[PDB]
Amino acid sequence: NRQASEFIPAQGVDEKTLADAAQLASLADETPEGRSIVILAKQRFNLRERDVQSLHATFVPFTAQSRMSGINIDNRMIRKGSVDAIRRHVEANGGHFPTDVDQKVDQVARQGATPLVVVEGSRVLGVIALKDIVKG
Repeated sequence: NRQASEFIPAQGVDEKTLADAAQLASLADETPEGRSIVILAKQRFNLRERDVQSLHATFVPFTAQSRMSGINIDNRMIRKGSVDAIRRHVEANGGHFPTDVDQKVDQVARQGATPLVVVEGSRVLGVIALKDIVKG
Protein backbone atom coordinates (compact mmCIF):
# COMPACT_ATOMS: atom_id res chain seq x y z
CA ASN A 1 0.00 0.00 0.00
CA ARG A 2 2.52 2.66 -1.09
CA GLN A 3 2.09 5.61 -3.50
CA ALA A 4 4.74 7.42 -5.58
CA SER A 5 5.53 10.82 -4.02
CA GLU A 6 8.64 12.20 -5.77
CA PHE A 7 11.21 11.05 -8.33
CA ILE A 8 14.77 12.19 -9.15
CA PRO A 9 16.47 11.94 -12.54
CA ALA A 10 19.40 9.64 -13.18
CA GLN A 11 22.39 11.65 -14.39
CA GLY A 12 21.84 12.69 -18.01
CA VAL A 13 18.01 12.87 -17.83
CA ASP A 14 15.62 15.61 -16.60
CA GLU A 15 13.17 14.61 -13.83
CA LYS A 16 10.15 15.27 -16.06
CA THR A 17 11.77 12.97 -18.63
CA LEU A 18 12.05 10.42 -15.79
CA ALA A 19 8.34 10.94 -15.01
CA ASP A 20 7.17 10.26 -18.57
CA ALA A 21 9.11 6.99 -18.78
CA ALA A 22 8.07 6.36 -15.18
CA GLN A 23 4.55 6.32 -16.63
CA LEU A 24 4.95 4.16 -19.74
CA ALA A 25 7.03 1.62 -17.78
CA SER A 26 4.19 1.69 -15.19
CA LEU A 27 1.16 1.40 -17.52
CA ALA A 28 0.87 -2.36 -17.25
CA ASP A 29 1.99 -2.69 -13.61
CA GLU A 30 -0.79 -4.38 -11.66
CA THR A 31 0.71 -3.23 -8.35
CA PRO A 32 -1.11 -0.67 -6.22
CA GLU A 33 1.98 1.52 -6.75
CA GLY A 34 1.59 1.04 -10.53
CA ARG A 35 -1.28 3.55 -10.44
CA SER A 36 0.46 5.73 -7.83
CA ILE A 37 3.49 6.20 -10.12
CA VAL A 38 1.48 7.08 -13.25
CA ILE A 39 -0.36 9.64 -11.11
CA LEU A 40 3.01 10.77 -9.66
CA ALA A 41 4.13 11.86 -13.15
CA LYS A 42 0.97 13.88 -13.79
CA GLN A 43 0.61 15.64 -10.44
CA ARG A 44 4.29 16.24 -9.72
CA PHE A 45 5.62 17.44 -13.08
CA ASN A 46 3.52 16.59 -16.13
CA LEU A 47 -0.06 15.35 -16.56
CA ARG A 48 0.99 12.91 -19.30
CA GLU A 49 0.08 9.35 -20.32
CA ARG A 50 1.23 6.51 -22.58
CA ASP A 51 1.35 6.36 -26.39
CA VAL A 52 1.53 2.64 -27.25
CA GLN A 53 -1.59 2.64 -29.46
CA SER A 54 -0.08 5.36 -31.68
CA LEU A 55 3.23 3.52 -32.14
CA HIS A 56 1.86 -0.03 -31.79
CA ALA A 57 4.05 -0.65 -28.72
CA THR A 58 3.90 -3.58 -26.27
CA PHE A 59 3.31 -3.46 -22.50
CA VAL A 60 5.28 -5.81 -20.23
CA PRO A 61 3.30 -6.69 -17.10
CA PHE A 62 5.22 -6.81 -13.80
CA THR A 63 6.63 -10.22 -12.86
CA ALA A 64 7.66 -11.18 -9.31
CA GLN A 65 10.59 -13.27 -10.60
CA SER A 66 12.38 -10.11 -11.75
CA ARG A 67 10.38 -7.88 -9.40
CA MET A 68 9.93 -5.31 -12.19
CA SER A 69 7.82 -4.28 -15.21
CA GLY A 70 8.07 -1.92 -18.22
CA ILE A 71 7.09 -1.23 -21.84
CA ASN A 72 8.65 -1.34 -25.32
CA ILE A 73 7.52 1.10 -28.02
CA ASP A 74 8.75 2.30 -31.43
CA ASN A 75 10.46 5.36 -29.98
CA ARG A 76 11.22 4.14 -26.43
CA MET A 77 12.30 1.02 -24.53
CA ILE A 78 11.84 1.75 -20.82
CA ARG A 79 11.48 -0.39 -17.69
CA LYS A 80 10.75 0.24 -14.00
CA GLY A 81 11.80 -2.20 -11.27
CA SER A 82 13.36 -2.46 -7.82
CA VAL A 83 16.83 -0.91 -7.94
CA ASP A 84 18.28 -4.42 -7.70
CA ALA A 85 16.30 -5.64 -10.74
CA ILE A 86 16.73 -2.50 -12.85
CA ARG A 87 20.44 -2.11 -12.04
CA ARG A 88 21.01 -5.68 -13.20
CA HIS A 89 18.93 -4.80 -16.28
CA VAL A 90 21.11 -1.76 -17.11
CA GLU A 91 24.34 -3.76 -16.99
CA ALA A 92 22.65 -6.53 -19.02
CA ASN A 93 21.71 -3.92 -21.62
CA GLY A 94 25.37 -2.96 -21.63
CA GLY A 95 24.46 0.38 -20.02
CA HIS A 96 25.09 2.00 -16.61
CA PHE A 97 23.17 3.64 -13.72
CA PRO A 98 24.07 6.93 -12.02
CA THR A 99 25.55 6.36 -8.55
CA ASP A 100 24.26 9.69 -7.26
CA VAL A 101 20.76 8.43 -8.01
CA ASP A 102 21.31 4.89 -6.75
CA GLN A 103 22.38 6.71 -3.58
CA LYS A 104 19.16 8.81 -3.72
CA VAL A 105 17.38 5.45 -4.05
CA ASP A 106 19.15 4.44 -0.84
CA GLN A 107 17.97 7.65 0.84
CA VAL A 108 14.36 6.88 -0.13
CA ALA A 109 14.75 3.51 1.63
CA ARG A 110 16.11 5.11 4.84
CA GLN A 111 13.07 7.40 4.92
CA GLY A 112 10.94 4.26 4.51
CA ALA A 113 10.11 4.92 0.85
CA THR A 114 10.45 2.48 -2.08
CA PRO A 115 12.87 3.60 -4.76
CA LEU A 116 11.82 2.22 -8.14
CA VAL A 117 14.43 2.84 -10.84
CA VAL A 118 13.26 3.46 -14.40
CA VAL A 119 15.58 3.21 -17.39
CA GLU A 120 15.32 4.18 -21.03
CA GLY A 121 17.52 2.38 -23.55
CA SER A 122 20.36 0.82 -21.50
CA ARG A 123 20.70 3.62 -18.93
CA VAL A 124 18.65 4.84 -15.97
CA LEU A 125 16.51 7.94 -16.51
CA GLY A 126 15.74 8.32 -12.80
CA VAL A 127 14.31 6.74 -9.60
CA ILE A 128 10.69 7.03 -8.49
CA ALA A 129 10.66 7.20 -4.69
CA LEU A 130 7.32 6.05 -3.30
CA LYS A 131 6.25 6.89 0.27
CA ASP A 132 3.85 5.26 2.75
CA ILE A 133 0.45 6.92 3.23
CA VAL A 134 -1.93 6.88 6.22
CA LYS A 135 -5.61 5.92 5.83
CA GLY A 136 -8.33 7.78 7.78
